[PDB]
Amino acid sequence: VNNTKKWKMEFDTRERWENPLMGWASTADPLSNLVLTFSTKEDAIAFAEKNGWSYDVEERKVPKPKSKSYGANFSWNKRTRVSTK
Amino acid sequence: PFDNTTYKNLQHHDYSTYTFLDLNLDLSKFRMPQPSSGRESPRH
Repeated sequence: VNNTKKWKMEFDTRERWENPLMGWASTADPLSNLVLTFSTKEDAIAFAEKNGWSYDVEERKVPKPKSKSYGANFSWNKRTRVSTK
Repeated sequence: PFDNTTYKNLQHHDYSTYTFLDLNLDLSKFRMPQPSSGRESPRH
């Protein structure tokens, strides 16, 4: 999960087309590889507003806390018995 | 008379392949009713 720690700013992907000579991916987008790293959401929003970029923000999706019990694998009367191990 | 010279466990010379399971079938009538988990299996 170490790649889910920081905020990122990317841009909308523009056209990539086939190079007629070699088949390479040609682009005319200068911002196609620009990925910026931010510690918080507000730093990224301030940097986008400072540069006149129209932005959209997705909230951080954290995994919710799970209830883990190894003994639940071997319950007396619940469906959470494992059939194998 | 006290005997300490013969091996008294000579019954297992006459055990067949279904001796254990026929003994379990004989013992099935002596036993208490089993407890229930309330469902037919953990996949029910």
